[PDB]
Amino acid sequence: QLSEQLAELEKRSGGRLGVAVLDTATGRRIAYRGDERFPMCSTFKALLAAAVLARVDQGKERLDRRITYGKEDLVDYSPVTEKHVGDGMTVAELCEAAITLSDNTAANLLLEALGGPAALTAFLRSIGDEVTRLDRWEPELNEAAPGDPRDTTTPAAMAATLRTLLLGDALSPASRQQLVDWLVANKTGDKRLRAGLPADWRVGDKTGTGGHGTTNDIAVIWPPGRAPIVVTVYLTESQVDADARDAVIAEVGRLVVEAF
Repeated sequence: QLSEQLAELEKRSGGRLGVAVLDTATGRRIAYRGDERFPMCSTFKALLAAAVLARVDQGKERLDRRITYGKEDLVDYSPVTEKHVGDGMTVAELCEAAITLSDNTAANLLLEALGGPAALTAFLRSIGDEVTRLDRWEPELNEAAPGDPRDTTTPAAMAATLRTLLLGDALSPASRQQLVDWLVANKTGDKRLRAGLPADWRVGDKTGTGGHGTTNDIAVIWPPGRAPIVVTVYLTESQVDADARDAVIAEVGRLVVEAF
């Protein structure tokens, strides 16, 4: 039934909609275009922060290490990093900026510390994700051209990878909890999945927005009294306006509430 409702929603969206719902209470998975590729845009930043924390767990990085940079490093939409060209920022501060405000420069600085898009992709392969790929830096990775496999995931692969990192044991308990805290404190997602959920549901999410009418949101959700549910939502090639695309993702949130 959720599957059939998602197909009707896709018609309303004017584009191509991909959704995966992974219920950790039961291991049940629901998907719509779950194995098709979609542009990640800034949803990749959640994976990026995870890869940095994996290095912290191994003793190869420190949360309090300070990274310095200049005006020449700034790309557009850098609300936090632009305020600190003078003093630099710690690794923790960059993770938080990248997740909670989608700071683009913070993402590039963290990517450079990792070894670049190829290093992030290699980390994903090492944890069993054979599908997701990062190829470019900010801001070009948000092009979101139809038929281009660069910088894409599938809704099912992204949901499995999030489950492993956020809820499994690939990260240490301190790293998992810190990453979840950053997602819960996200400031950019109020009009998307969150708009479709009751106030008492705990939700951590990361949005993405890009070219060709692309609007995404990935989330881990704890309904009251329950084990959590991972939801990934990718919408692209959409011909309705940006506010209507947000409303589409909020309606996916409402469908999930009805279903669980």
